[PDB]
Amino acid sequence: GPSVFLFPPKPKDTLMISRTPEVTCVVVDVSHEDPEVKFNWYVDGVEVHNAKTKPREEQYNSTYRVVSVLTVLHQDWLNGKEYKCKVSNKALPAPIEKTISKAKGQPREPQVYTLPPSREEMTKNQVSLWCLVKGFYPSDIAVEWESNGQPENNYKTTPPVLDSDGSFFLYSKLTVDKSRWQQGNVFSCSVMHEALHNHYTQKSLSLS
Amino acid sequence: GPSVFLFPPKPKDTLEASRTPEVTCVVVDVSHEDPEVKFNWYVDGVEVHNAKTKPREEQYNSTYRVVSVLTVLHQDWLNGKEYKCKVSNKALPAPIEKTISKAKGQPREPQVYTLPPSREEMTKNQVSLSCAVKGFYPSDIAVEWESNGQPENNYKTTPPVLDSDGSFFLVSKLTVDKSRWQQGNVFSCSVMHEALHNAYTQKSLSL
Amino acid sequence: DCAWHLGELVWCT
Ligand SMILES: *[C@@H]1O[C@H](CO[C@@H]2O[C@@H](C)[C@@H](O)[C@@H](O)[C@@H]2O)[C@@H](O[C@@H]2O[C@H](CO)[C@@H](O[C@@H]3O[C@H](CO[C@H]4O[C@H](CO)[C@@H](O)[C@H](O)[C@@H]4O[C@@H]4O[C@H](CO)[C@@H](O[C@@H]5O[C@H](CO)[C@H](O)[C@H](O)[C@H]5O)[C@H](O)[C@H]4NC(C)=O)[C@@H](O)[C@H](O[C@H]4O[C@H](CO)[C@@H](O)[C@H](O)[C@@H]4O)[C@@H]3O)[C@H](O)[C@H]2NC(C)=O)[C@H](O)[C@H]1NC(C)=O
Ligand SMILES: *[C@@H]1O[C@H](CO[C@@H]2O[C@@H](C)[C@@H](O)[C@@H](O)[C@@H]2O)[C@@H](O[C@@H]2O[C@H](CO)[C@@H](O[C@@H]3O[C@H](CO[C@H]4O[C@H](CO)[C@@H](O)[C@H](O)[C@@H]4O[C@@H]4O[C@H](CO)[C@@H](O[C@@H]5O[C@H](CO)[C@H](O)[C@H](O)[C@H]5O)[C@H](O)[C@H]4NC(C)=O)[C@@H](O)[C@H](O[C@H]4O[C@H](CO)[C@@H](O)[C@H](O)[C@@H]4O)[C@@H]3O)[C@H](O)[C@H]2NC(C)=O)[C@H](O)[C@H]1NC(C)=O
Repeated sequence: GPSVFLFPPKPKDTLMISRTPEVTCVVVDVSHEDPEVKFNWYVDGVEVHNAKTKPREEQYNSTYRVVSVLTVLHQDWLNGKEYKCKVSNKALPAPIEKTISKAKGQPREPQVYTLPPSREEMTKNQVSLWCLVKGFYPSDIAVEWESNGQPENNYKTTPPVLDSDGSFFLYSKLTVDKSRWQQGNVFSCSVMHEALHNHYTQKSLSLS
Repeated sequence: GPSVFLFPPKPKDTLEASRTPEVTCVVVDVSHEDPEVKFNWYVDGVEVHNAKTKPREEQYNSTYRVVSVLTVLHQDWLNGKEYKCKVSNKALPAPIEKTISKAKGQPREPQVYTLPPSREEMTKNQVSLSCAVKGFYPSDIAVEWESNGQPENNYKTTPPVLDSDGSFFLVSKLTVDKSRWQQGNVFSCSVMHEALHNAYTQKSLSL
Repeated sequence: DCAWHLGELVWCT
């Protein structure tokens, strides 16, 4: 029988006024015989009508995927409104309902620190620039690196870790050719989170 | 019928000569009408007879959890031997087999760097000491802290993260009262991994 | 004031 999965907007989309956040309600296992699906959407319990159904997609396993998408206001999301998707179908003796919203709780401002490479790393072909981001809540966040106005893409970032004080932390690690460090290039850790001023902070790191 | 889950030993257990690593075959959804479970263990295809069954345990959702534990030698595990559990139960159309072994590929030696707190953290109540560990393979590792030969427990460690060169890295973060840092105390990050000399290294950090 | 990320507008108070 049909099953439903409801996904939140991307952190980046909710934090950048210049982007457009959306919630996505997915109905998998829709049968060939009863492909018709009804969507009702609710924002904190009030029905809204501006959703749009995405093109139907036939699946290798002889079922359809049906997707409804609802756009959302950044501040409705960040103020933690609850979005409810209700799915009805002939193969479903009862309508399925699903809800999401921002993780509940007081937002806390990340503290962002940059850490130079260890003196013991200085032997190696490349070195690690670290960015420690701690004391943040909720765990929705984006971390990116740049140098001289350009993205630096050779980085990996750890999953958020729940800390003993109820906030989260993570580390981001940017790997650069050691000569790029010795040359005094300034690298910057850019963090987006709701509890930062204008949702954004940048911390820089260069040879001392 | 039942479901089978087969679990590896703790990295620490395979890495300390003193500990007993074990591999654990957990059978859930065993019925009340048919509690009898036959276990067959194979090490690289060779049947072995020294596994030990745990006391059966009622789950209160109409099923038993039935568990067989096989002790393993440290070198057998680390040499990449494959461990097979075969489960037979009257509720199975045929025996469920599962396998586990250590992850494959040249082990690689962690590079362990302790990083002091940022200057900007210095007017806060506590500071973060970072033990950054990278270049390790496989991902099985253990990280701990101490100071003046006593354990320091107020830390958290990230999961290992697959890096672009196909090794892993993680960071462990120890939080200490700012005063403890300022006064020149030495803090130590201890890392156990198969590819280190003596499955062990310790790096220290102080102001 | 506003925050930009790689030329792109993040937010303004
Ligand atoms: C018949 O076939 C279909 C399709 O099978 C696919 O093709 C085959 C060939 C195989 O490769 C499959 O692996 C393929 O999926 C089967 O459909 C699958 O059913 C699953 C359950 O039955 C369902 O599992 C659940 O997945 C959740 C995560 O889903 C993510 O990620 C997976 C892979 O990582 C991806 O396949 C999904 O599409 C989905 O991806 C997300 O989509 C959302 C919405 O689009 C994205 O968010 C939006 O993105 C846009 C822009 O893109 C924008 O940013 C919006 O703002 C935003 O909303 C998001 O980015 C995507 N994420 C990623 C990573 O890509 C799990 O969370 C969930 O777990 C929960 O439920 C379980 C219980 O069932 C629990 O165990 C668990 O703990 C959780 O509670 C499920 O595991 C699959 O998603 C689904 N596949 C698809 C394509 O929908 C079908 O089952 C099969 N039927 C039969 C009868 O055989
Ligand atoms: C009836 O109830 C039972 C029991 O459940 C409990 O009781 C009821 C009342 C509820 O309250 C439950 O919430 C309780 O758990 C149900 O049994 C459950 O069935 C699930 C499958 O249906 C099964 O899920 C699978 O779990 C895997 C992980 O299991 C880990 O972690 C879980 C949760 O974190 C934990 O509960 C399990 O015990 C198990 O924990 C590990 O145990 C091993 C072995 O003992 C430990 O390793 C050993 O440690 C010792 C020292 O102790 C020594 O060092 C040894 O060397 C070493 O081997 C290990 O430390 C424990 N780890 C942790 C983290 O705690 C998942 O990985 C798995 O997913 C996989 O399979 C799926 C596809 O099949 C995939 O989607 C997925 O990607 C994976 O491939 C499953 O999700 C539960 O484990 C199981 N619960 C228990 C306790 O066994 C039963 O289902 C239910 N029946 C009905 C009909 O309702």
